[PDB]
Amino acid sequence: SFPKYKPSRLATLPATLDPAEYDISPETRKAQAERLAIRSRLKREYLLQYNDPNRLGVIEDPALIRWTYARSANIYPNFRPTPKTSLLGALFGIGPLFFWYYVFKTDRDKKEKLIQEGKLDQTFNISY
Amino acid sequence: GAHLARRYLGDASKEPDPLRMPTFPPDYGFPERKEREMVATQQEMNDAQLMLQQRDYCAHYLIQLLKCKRDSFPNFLACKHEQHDWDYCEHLDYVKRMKEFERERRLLQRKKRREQREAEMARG
Amino acid sequence: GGVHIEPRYRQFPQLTRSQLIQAEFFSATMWFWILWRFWHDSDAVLGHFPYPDPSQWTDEELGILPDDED
Amino acid sequence: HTGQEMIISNWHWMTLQTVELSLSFKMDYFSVMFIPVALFVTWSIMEFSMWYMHS
Amino acid sequence: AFSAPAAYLTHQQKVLRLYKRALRHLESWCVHRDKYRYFACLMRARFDEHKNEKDMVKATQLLRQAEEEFWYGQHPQPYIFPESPGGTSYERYECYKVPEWCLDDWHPSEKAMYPDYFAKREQWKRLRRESWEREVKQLQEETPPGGPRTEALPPARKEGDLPPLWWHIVTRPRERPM
Amino acid sequence: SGYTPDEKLRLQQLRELRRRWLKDQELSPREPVLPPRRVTYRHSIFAVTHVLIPVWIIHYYLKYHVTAKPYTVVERKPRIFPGDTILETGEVIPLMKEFPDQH
Amino acid sequence: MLKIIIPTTMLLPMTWMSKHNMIWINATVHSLLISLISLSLLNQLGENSLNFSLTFFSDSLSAPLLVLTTWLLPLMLMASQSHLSKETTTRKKLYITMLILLQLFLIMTFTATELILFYILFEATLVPTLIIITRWGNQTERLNAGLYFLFYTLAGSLPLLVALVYIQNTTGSLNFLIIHYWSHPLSNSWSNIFMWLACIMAFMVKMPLYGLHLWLPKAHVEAPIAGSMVLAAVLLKLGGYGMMRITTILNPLTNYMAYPFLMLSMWGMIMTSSICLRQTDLKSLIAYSSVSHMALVIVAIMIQTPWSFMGATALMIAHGLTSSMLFCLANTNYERVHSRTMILARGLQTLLPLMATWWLVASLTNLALPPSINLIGELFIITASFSWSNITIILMGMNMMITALYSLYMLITTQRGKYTHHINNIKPSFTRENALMALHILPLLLLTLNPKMILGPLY
Amino acid sequence: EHGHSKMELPDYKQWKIEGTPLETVQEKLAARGLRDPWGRNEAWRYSGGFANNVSFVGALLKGFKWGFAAFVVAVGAEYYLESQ
Amino acid sequence: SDAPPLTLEAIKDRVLYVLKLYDKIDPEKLSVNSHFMKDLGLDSLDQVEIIMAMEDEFGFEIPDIDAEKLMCPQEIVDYIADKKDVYE
Ligand SMILES: CCCCCCCCCCCCCCCCC[C@@H](O)O[C@H](CO[C@H](O)CCCCCCCCCCCCCCC)COP(=O)(O)OCC[N+](C)(C)C
Ligand SMILES: CCCCCCCC/C=C\CCCCCCCC(=O)O[C@H](COC(=O)CCCCCCC/C=C/CCCCCCCC)COP(=O)(O)OCCN
Ligand SMILES: *OP(=O)(O)OCC(C)(C)[C@@H](O)C(=O)NCCC(=O)NCCSC(=O)CCCCCCCCCCC
Repeated sequence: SFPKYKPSRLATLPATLDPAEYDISPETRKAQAERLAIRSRLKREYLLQYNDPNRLGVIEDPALIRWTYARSANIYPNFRPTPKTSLLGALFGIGPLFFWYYVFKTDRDKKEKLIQEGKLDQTFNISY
Repeated sequence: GAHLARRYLGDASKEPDPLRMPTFPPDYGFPERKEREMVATQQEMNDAQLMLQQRDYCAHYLIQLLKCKRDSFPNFLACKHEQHDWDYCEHLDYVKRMKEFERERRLLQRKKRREQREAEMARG
Repeated sequence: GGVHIEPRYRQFPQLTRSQLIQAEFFSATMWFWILWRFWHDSDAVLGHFPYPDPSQWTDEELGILPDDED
Repeated sequence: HTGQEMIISNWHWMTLQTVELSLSFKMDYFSVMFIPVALFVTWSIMEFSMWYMHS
Repeated sequence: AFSAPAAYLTHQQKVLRLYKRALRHLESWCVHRDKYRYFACLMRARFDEHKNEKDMVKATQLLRQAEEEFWYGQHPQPYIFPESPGGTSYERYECYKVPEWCLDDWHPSEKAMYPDYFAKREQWKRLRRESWEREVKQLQEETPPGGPRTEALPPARKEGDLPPLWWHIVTRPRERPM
Repeated sequence: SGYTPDEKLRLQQLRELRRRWLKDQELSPREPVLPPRRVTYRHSIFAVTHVLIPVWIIHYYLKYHVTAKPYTVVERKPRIFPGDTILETGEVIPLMKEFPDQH
Repeated sequence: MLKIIIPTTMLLPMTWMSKHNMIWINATVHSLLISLISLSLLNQLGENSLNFSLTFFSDSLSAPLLVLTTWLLPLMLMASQSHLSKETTTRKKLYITMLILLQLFLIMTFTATELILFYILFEATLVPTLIIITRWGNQTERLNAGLYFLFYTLAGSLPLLVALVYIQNTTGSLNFLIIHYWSHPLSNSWSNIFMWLACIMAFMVKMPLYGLHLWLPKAHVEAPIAGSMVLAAVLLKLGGYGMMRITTILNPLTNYMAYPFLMLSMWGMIMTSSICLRQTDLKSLIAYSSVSHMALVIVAIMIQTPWSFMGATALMIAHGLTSSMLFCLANTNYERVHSRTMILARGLQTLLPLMATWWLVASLTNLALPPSINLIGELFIITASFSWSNITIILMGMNMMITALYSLYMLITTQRGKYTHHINNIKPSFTRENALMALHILPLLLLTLNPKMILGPLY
Repeated sequence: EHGHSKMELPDYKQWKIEGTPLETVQEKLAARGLRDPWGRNEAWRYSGGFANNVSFVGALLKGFKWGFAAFVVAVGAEYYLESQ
Repeated sequence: SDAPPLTLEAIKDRVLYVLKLYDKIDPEKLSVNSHFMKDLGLDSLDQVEIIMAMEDEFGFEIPDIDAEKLMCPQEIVDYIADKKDVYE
């Protein structure tokens, strides 16, 4: 026995410590085989397009286009106003503004009161 | 260290506070109280423009050493006697500071002993 | 701009006498310098001015009275 | 030899009202002592790199 | 790198991979050669004491406790060969690798230098042009229906044929181009 | 374990092609066909063109343009010790107070 | 001022009567000559202004903007020469006509001495830009983009017109000289608050202010290269110039009406900068960086101090040049790759080294490396903000760090690493592209030698 | 000018485990019924010019003898010149 | 750098040199084409150790998927040559 490793979000579990790789079933082997099959099909398509002498252009990747489209333009049509989104939007978009307003307003009120009472010592403060 | 152990592990009031030292009148021990003598005047000490921290009671030896250093330039080990003289004067200054520390400590000892004897006489 | 030295394959590499003598000379120079400086300036290590004993000073020079006057 | 110290404000860059920005060099003890050391080390490093980065 | 991967690793491959990893990390712990030799012989003796075991279940129970023990004592700073994926010179020369097709964009005053090289290059280009038309059909008929099952490629089987999809493997830039 | 026969054969064919390609990367003795067309000594010229000319330009610029304006080159005041004499005036700074010297 | 206006007008018949194969040459040569002529406006006084006539006047705030406007036209022509090769002669002449009309409208807008005249030309600049975006744009989103660019603008500027005529019925004049000399304080009142909002919002929406900036990424990513150049370099600065001009009649209301916008800017510059950290489009990243810089300019104008105004002027000029250069670099990649996605074309330093040097210099300038005039403007604004409140440094400091990050990010993703294997159509850089980058970058480093030219009228 | 001199390998029969710490490793292994099959592959690390070692203190005192002799000569000359 | 341009003969000589110092195999029996399991009667662990000795000898690492199918000295030499771009 040895002290156990505890995985986290930013330090994931090693593959050699996965119990899932020791629970081997025929269905698991079939899933692995068909995953390799689809990877092989994609690799064959890419390599046929890549080794072609005739082609003189960037090869188009549908996966990259889908990624960029999902990140940019598919956002709003799938947006739904929910309590979670409404609350997070209100917080993240309004709270910082009022926090900084309070901080700066308090600071400037303090400075203005000090100036009016004359106890600030602004000697040599010529450029503003 | 031993004074740190004495003050921090033993009785704090038994030992001087370096920041607030001295706490007793200079004439408390003996009434002679000869004054310290300074050799370098304000003007020449300003003309030599030593530093505000080198402007101490050993400044004349520093001025002489600087004169040697400037005068015999290429031979940078020519004037070592005056370096020794300045170092000796600084040594004597440090010894005087140590004597001040010791005197304050012994006066504190004696004052606390007076307080204990007076308290014993009052309780008896 | 050096000379040709072939690899050796599991044997000690070929050495020039020049680098050996230069390295020995510079090590000897460092040790001679240390010995010379210690011989001439020993106070830089062991000190020159003795440290006085604070408890060995008599009460006369410290302005201490025999616990009865003031 | 002496303790020579200098300020050289040679080129006037601009003036924002009461603030004058000019190209000024401080040739004090720190500058005149650090420049030779940096140049010596740089000369050694360049000679070393002539051999180290030959390929 | 060169060999196509399979769908899964068998038990034997996993055991051998553990053996190699453990020996490498033991070498990283034992800097000196004689100490490493002694402890590596000890590790070999520890490794083959269950070499002859028959049942799969406990043989898989072993190599799990072995992985846990390895991960506990894995020397967080193991030795890496400088060109290996973690080494100090892994992708050092990646910036000096230029594709061959860039030579097609050289100025004629540049190609005027090195005429023999560019004549040989034209020979290579025409060879590629014929071989590609042969290779496409060869791969088309050699593939099972439904698509490839493994990303392994066949050799050439005729006389004047070339291995399908050979151009970008044969014309690699170099290991140290500049 | 080991290679399948097809893998072995493909490897031999690929490595023969690669060795041919690598051999074709060498240069002939005449390959860099260079077209020619035009239109202590070294240390001396280096010291003349890289030290003397810049120092001349900089000294001229400092002596006749920079110092033409006030406070452009400000010097730290030289140190004065007792017993020194001044070139400009010629008076002698008095000595110190003859401190008691011993050790 | 007509010595610049009349040749710009004569550009149109010269374009239309030109030969079919000589439009670009003639347009470029005569635009460069007009820029050389407009260089003479830089001789300004410490006194009032260069009041040429009752209609036009020039200032040390207007002169650098005019010089930038006249200099941008030849660069736009060079950038547009490439992708307009297969276009009919009449449509190429129409494109050049749109560019010339935009330059004419901008020239007049900067020098107009009347607020109403300024409003009319400030709106007239919209039509050529809208036509350029929606006609010669590439993707299908351009139409939507154009709509945004229009209505946002109009939604801000229709109230301003109302306010303007109202002011002229109260003071009796909209001439800027009279308005400055006869200024009166604004009392704290609801009517005065709404007049302030009407006078401010039209210029806020075109900076753009954070939260009102949604039109800018659409317009800049959907426009052709010349449209992006003119939008980022000149059209954004119209709001800054307008706010600098109009704040003279808004005091002392600005002392407390500026709080909502200042916050919206000081926080906003953070958000947009962070947005640049996660972006998959080059043009979108450059547009968001423009939003951050303009937020800093908004803060500078709202602070209303001499150092603030100097920094705002310098930053406006510097950002114009830098953003135009960055858009040109992105377009020179796009015309080879046709994707506009950052991670497609990679390791381009190996294939195009001099273009990589141009990329490095542009990234360094956007990063505000001293002594560039970008850093001069940024530092003057930061010092003024620190005097306004010592806490601001925090936000300002954060922005600085973030900016460097994303700038170098854009430099590392596209130029470093390994080249993409299947992209084999990356041809050597043309002399036209290299000359375009050189003509962008040399004026910046030249201007760092005489910063007083771009420090505005408060120098 | 590069190193093409046709370097020839030494004889593999030369490397022997005797007289090395690998011999002690082999003895310890045989105390448990094991053997080291790769022992002769490392023998060259203890065979030729690599057979002799230097201590840390010996490494620090690399040039102490010549420096000490020079120091003795110099101090003697200093004594014989000052005393004049 | 200053690294001599190793050749196929050098690679073969060094591979055979390392193999002859493996006391598990008889130096008379082995050749360039002598198989590991069948010709010399070795195990899989022995093959892993041989690959590790090759890696230590030549200063670079062979990935496990490639290393597991190198069953003759000749294929070891071929792998090293293909990796290091050896002409002759
Ligand atoms: C969306 C993306 C951003 C777009 C741009 C946003 C910027 C616009 C923000 C508008 C600036 C503030 C407007 C008014 C500021 C005046 C100060 C006043 O509101 O505060 C208190 C006023 O108290 C309350 O605010 C009274 C008004 C309450 C009703 C107003 C609605 C509050 C939130 C509405 C926000 C909606 C904005 C978007 C509209 C579509 C002061 O108390 P009081 O001393 O008595 O009044 C002083 C003014 N006097 C002298 C004229 C009398
Ligand atoms: C990007 C979208 C932005 C849309 C524009 C936002 C700015 C809106 C500014 C207010 C709109 C109307 C401005 C009025 C024009 C100025 C003229 C003026 O100030 O005169 C005032 C009149 O002021 C008004 O009447 C204004 C009333 C408001 C009516 C219109 C409401 C529009 C929406 C108001 C809330 C939104 C404002 C801020 C929006 C923030 C951005 C979304 C005094 O009238 P008198 O009666 O003659 O004098 C009083 C003494 N007898
Ligand atoms: O003939 P080959 O093809 O070479 O087959 C080799 C072998 C038969 C041994 C093997 O491939 C196999 O198939 N074995 C069958 C049973 C089996 O192997 N069961 C698992 C045994 S696990 C084991 O060996 C114990 C591991 C002990 C070492 C732990 C490592 C910890 C190191 C920590 C870092 C220094």
